[PDB]
Amino acid sequence: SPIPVTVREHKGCFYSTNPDTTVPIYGKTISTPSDYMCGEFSDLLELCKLPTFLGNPNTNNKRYPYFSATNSVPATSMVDYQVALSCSCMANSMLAAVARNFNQYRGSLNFLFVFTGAAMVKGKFLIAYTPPGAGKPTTRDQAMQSTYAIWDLGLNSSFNFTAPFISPTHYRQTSYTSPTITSVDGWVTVWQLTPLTYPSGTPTNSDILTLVSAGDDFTLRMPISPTKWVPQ
Amino acid sequence: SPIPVTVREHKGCFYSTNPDTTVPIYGKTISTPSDYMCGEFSDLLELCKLPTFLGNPNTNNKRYPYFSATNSVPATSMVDYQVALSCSCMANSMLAAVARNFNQYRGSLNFLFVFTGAAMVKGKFLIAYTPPGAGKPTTRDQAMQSTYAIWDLGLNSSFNFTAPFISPTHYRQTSYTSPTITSVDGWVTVWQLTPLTYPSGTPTNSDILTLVSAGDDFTLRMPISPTKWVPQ
Amino acid sequence: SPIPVTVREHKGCFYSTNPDTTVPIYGKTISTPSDYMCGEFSDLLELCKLPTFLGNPNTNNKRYPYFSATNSVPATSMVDYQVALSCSCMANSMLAAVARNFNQYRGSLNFLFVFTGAAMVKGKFLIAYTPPGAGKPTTRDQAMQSTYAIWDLGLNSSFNFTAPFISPTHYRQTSYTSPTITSVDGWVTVWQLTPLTYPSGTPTNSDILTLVSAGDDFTLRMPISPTKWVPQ
Amino acid sequence: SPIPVTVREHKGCFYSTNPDTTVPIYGKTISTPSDYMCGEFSDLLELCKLPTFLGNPNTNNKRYPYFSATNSVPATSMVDYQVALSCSCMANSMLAAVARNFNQYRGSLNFLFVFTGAAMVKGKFLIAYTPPGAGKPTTRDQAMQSTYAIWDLGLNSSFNFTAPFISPTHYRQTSYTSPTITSVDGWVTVWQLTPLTYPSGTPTNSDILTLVSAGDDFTLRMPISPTKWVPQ
Amino acid sequence: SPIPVTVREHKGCFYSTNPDTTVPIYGKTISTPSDYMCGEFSDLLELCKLPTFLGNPNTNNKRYPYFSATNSVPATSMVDYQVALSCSCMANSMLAAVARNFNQYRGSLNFLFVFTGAAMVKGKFLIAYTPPGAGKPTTRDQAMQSTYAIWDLGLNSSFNFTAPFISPTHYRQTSYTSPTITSVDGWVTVWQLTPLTYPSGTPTNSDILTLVSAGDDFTLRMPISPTKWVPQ
Amino acid sequence: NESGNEGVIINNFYSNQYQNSIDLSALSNLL
Amino acid sequence: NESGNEGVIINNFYSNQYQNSIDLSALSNLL
Amino acid sequence: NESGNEGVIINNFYSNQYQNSIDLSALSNLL
Amino acid sequence: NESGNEGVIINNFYSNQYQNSIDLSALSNLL
Amino acid sequence: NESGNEGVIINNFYSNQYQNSIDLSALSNLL
Repeated sequence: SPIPVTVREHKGCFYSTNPDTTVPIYGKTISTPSDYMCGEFSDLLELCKLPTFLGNPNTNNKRYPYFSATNSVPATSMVDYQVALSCSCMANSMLAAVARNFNQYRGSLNFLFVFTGAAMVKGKFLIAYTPPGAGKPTTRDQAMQSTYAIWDLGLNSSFNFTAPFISPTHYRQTSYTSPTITSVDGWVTVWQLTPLTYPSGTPTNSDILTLVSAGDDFTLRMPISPTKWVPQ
Repeated sequence: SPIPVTVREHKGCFYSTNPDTTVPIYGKTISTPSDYMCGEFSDLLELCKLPTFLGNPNTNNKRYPYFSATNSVPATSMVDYQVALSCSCMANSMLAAVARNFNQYRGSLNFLFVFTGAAMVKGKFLIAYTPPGAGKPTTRDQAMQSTYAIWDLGLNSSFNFTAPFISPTHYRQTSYTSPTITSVDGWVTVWQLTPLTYPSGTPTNSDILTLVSAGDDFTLRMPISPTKWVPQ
Repeated sequence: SPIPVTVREHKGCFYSTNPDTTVPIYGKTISTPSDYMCGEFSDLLELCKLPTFLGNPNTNNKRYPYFSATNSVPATSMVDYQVALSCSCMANSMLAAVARNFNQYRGSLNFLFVFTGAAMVKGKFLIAYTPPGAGKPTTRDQAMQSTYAIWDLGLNSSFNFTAPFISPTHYRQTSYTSPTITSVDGWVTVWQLTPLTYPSGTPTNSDILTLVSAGDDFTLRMPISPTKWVPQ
Repeated sequence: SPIPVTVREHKGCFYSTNPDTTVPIYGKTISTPSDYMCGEFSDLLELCKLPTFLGNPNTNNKRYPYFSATNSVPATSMVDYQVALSCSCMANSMLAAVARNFNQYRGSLNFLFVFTGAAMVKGKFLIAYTPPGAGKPTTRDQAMQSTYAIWDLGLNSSFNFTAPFISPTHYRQTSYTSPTITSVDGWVTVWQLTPLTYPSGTPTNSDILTLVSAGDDFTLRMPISPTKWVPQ
Repeated sequence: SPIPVTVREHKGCFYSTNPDTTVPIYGKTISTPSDYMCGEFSDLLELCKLPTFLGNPNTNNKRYPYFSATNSVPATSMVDYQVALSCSCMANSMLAAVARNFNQYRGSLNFLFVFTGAAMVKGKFLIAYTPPGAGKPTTRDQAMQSTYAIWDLGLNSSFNFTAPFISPTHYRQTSYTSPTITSVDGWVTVWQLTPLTYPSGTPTNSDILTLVSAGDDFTLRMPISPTKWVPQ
Repeated sequence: NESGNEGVIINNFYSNQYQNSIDLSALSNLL
Repeated sequence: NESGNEGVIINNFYSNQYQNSIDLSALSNLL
Repeated sequence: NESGNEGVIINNFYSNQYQNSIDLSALSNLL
Repeated sequence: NESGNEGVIINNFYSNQYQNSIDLSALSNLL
Repeated sequence: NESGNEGVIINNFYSNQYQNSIDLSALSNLL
């Protein structure tokens, strides 16, 4: 005997992200095993925590990977890239590349800097994250009053930095720059606190290699799908 | 194997107030917490029990908030506002403003009167609720035979009154005045039982401030949605 | 995952007398109590067991309520109304009025006769139910061989009669007289077995008041809805 | 919350022989009892096991009921009707009439022969079922090699015969004679093995009465509905 | 009361290979037994493990069944048929005929060779499976370095060979030769390792009979339905 | 065995009383 | 016996409160 | 393992007898 | 008493996590 | 926690074997 049913309003709708199965066609069909293939990653996060390389520009617009420095005085230095997980820098990077196919982010970020100069060399860099409120620093002095770390160039090749999450909101938008709205936040700067020194027989000039990552605190949530491109 | 179903008559209807869910689209999505935000009110009633201010008129139609009095004899006094939870008075008031997005009301109402006159002053007011049956009183004498309270103006600034629910029906209509039909009921009046006295150096004239509320007995039920306005 | 369903043939039918609910719209809505209103009757039968009044005719077609009698000899008497729960008599009566919004009836009927004559009077009536087989009696003599009761007019004002159910069928049709078909059955007659006597100073003539009812045996089943009227 | 359902392909089909209920309209309606009516047969089989009468022809095509015999020599005798539960004979008979509103049959058949001749008479008949393989016998001699029984006409009026089921197939077709196909099978014959004798004062000639039935072995299955007729 | 249902997108689709029943029409119908019919095979595999006969060609394109040999030197011998379970050879064969109404195959194959020559004869054959990598051998010498077996023609008439499954993939495609793609694999060759010898009075020439089969390792999965033919 | 042509595992929703036919065997005023 | 014309074995999905009519009998501010 | 292409968790509504084919093995007058 | 206008006896098919909003409180490379 | 976007309380009607992909690990003639 038939069960009366009240057909609901929708009735012939197809939902794209609809959490529930549909009907088979080819069953009791066994799949070709795996077994022998190591290297299965279940979560994406566990990805965007592998530095990939932030490309630093020069006139030809030929960005290239190094922050590059010498003998003396900056400037307002060495660099400056903001922390707007959509920047020019971080995009192309995994974290930033992954962070994008997601609507929101939270947690602490990490910037790692590896020196590439001669071993007979020696330098000393100041590094800082300066939160939005006032403006982009325009002098180390102005910078230092922010979360930073004086990097001493020695044996130990690379430094690990990590710019927190100084955020009102428990979360932030992964970046879609219909303008710059209030939410987004960050600038990280870096300048030498003593010049980069070197004896006779060694180079003036030296390049130091850039690599973003998402810490032990990084969280991306709300899948989405960006912005149709077709590169170059 | 398919379960036979009898499709019911409605079959492609959408009910506005239909008590039952529908289909998702974006799941396993965690919401930004709260945690730190005190001041969550669950019930509305717990609202419409906070006086807000019944505006009393004068020629310019510039109603203003005070019942205002002196030196002597009314009149048929001081005021008179009925108890028709749709009045001119009570509307704009919370209770009256809330009472409206609801079809019915029951329980006892409360009118609170705070005196604003000089401390070197002194007055004495009679107050009353007069149920429908006969007409609107036209003299204190005629009023007194109703539920009332002689207010002695002293130290103690405000008085608390409360006009019951003298109703046949267990409930009453929150007010929609396709005429005045039988259900609605009330007039509250107030006049001085002794004039408002004052020595030398103080004002003749004094204003006393109006504020409606819904007691420990007030009940609104049947949501609805009134009467499209667009103020002024 | 969707449950396959076989849609049945009907599929967009609305059944009038369909035993099953439908969808709400305004819920968690509490009803105005009762509490204080005695006089709730749950069953209809408990209705059609209250005499109401069988109207007896005279030339003007001004039926009126009384069987009316005197000083001597009928006739073929006094009256005669059949028992065809659709008659001219019983219709207008509760039982007969209720019996109609129902397709079938069973059980024993009861006819109650209350005398209205002078207390200084005296009469004696024969009463009978005569089943279909032969014809309508045409003389008391012919009547008596049926279920009857000699009524002695005394102190005790009213008599209670009750014409059984002498029926083949366990049930009978409540009456719809696309002709008189075989099922329906009954005639009840009444005549005086001694005249209605009275001394000097009292009336010749006297009226006795008519009132049908459905016994402790009466059963109506099969709701229906008759015959569109619009009285007079 | 709505349960998703996959509507199956059929979706507005009505099946005639569909094993499942449908929707009511008039409920809680009690049926007029029975109680007092003996003679309720639940199964049909229990029907087609009551001889009814196989009509035997003569020139006028006025079949009539008797196998009829005398004084001496057949012929190729007396009769012959095949066992093709659709014959000319068996149709009109209950069993044969019932056997038809069914697609298949199995089990043993029974032919009963009651003698109607004078009590001062005496006869002796040979009876046989001859299966398909060779042809219809053309002489008792040729017949006898089949399942048979020599009937001795005495006191004991009737004989009971029963032609088995000598069938390859566990079942046979109840008969629809788009030709005679292989399945159907049977001929039953009967001839006198000694003439039918009688003294002086009694009749030459005598008629013996025919009546088919379905044994303690008969089974009809596959309801159907034959062949639109409109008799004579 | 009706259960609300969300009708899913498909809603009037018919799936061919849909794993689920549909509605009956003729029920409680009992099937004609079996009981007495031995020889029921439940699985197909248990079929394609019975040699049937690989047809070997000669000019008329009159393939015929024998590998046929003598007195001396091949050639590049005797034969050569690849192992591409779609070949020219294996098709027509059960295994190959069954293997086809299936998308994939795995396991070891078996080639059985029965000698038909005179008993006074004597021969000795080398046999081999040569995997894809290099090319089809062009000399026994070149062949031998593959899985093989020297067959000594004696008493014991037939030899059993079996070409493994030397496959990257856990499975292979049953063959549909939109070209020869990488997956498919095999050639089996056979040549005499000593000539086929014979005394006086016996034949030069002798034919040896071909019969493919699927081992104790053969597996076909993914039903499908090939390639519309209509023979000759 | 079962009714006649009527064989679903879920038998009757309504109520027998409601699908076929029951089947059977032969306030105050005050004073 | 049961409501009136209303006889399915599955009775009410919604919630009585929701299909017919309940039926009945006669934060801080701080200082 | 199961029938052939036939795999729903709810198996058969009707009644086997009703969906496929049973399957098998080889009143009074009075006097 | 219950959510708001939401009253069926069968509550939620999907999974809370799926119909409304969770709600909350504040591999190797190798060497 | 659960599969991915797949969250109904009633999980699978058919039979796993039937909705996704098994998944795996590496008569007589007579004489």
